[PDB]
Amino acid sequence: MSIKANVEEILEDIKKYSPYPEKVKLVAVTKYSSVEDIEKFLETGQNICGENKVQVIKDKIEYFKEKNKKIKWHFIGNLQKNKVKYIIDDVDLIHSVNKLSLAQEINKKAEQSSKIMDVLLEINVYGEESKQGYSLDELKCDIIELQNLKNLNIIGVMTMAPFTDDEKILRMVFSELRKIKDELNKEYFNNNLTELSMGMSSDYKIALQEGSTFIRVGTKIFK
Repeated sequence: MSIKANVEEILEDIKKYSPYPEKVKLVAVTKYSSVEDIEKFLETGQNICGENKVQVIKDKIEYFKEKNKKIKWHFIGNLQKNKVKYIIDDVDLIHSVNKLSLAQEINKKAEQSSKIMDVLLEINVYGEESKQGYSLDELKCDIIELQNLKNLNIIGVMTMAPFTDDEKILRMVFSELRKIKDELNKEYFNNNLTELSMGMSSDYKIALQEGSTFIRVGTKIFK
């Protein structure tokens, strides 16, 4: 296998399936990859790397600083409020803002570092009892408090569909998140929401067709 060839194939899929290929970013999911394999990914010409554990990304960030390698770090896992301090200075995008108290902690830490953190709002579109994302009603209730957090830059929304082969269910999930973004863009964000983070290795071609701008692909790149 060839990491370069795998990345190349995904970029071809982006051109083939996205309604707007120029907006789509590949997020390499590096949560199970050694720093040697990540370095191999960087050598493809891509450098967006997504991790889901705070301790793991913390140590990888320090490693690639010392190796003087340029990486756009995305945090795509569950973020505990008291762990925000460990990533606030080095992560470029937090995908998983699922509640107001977390957004408020991110805002407070960003302000202390004199920066604005880009975030996505995580929305539980399919209604799974392993709930972490927003319901739509909860988000609507939070919206103005959220928009007043001046050291957050809310640029989009995120979901994770359950694993399934049913293409109809996947399209329903992905299209529902797109509809939510479009609605939020009319009613509250004045079109400032530009991103849709959805889709992983087994379903990203569907997610691309439904308008995904961040596909979080692990196995298809590295395995």
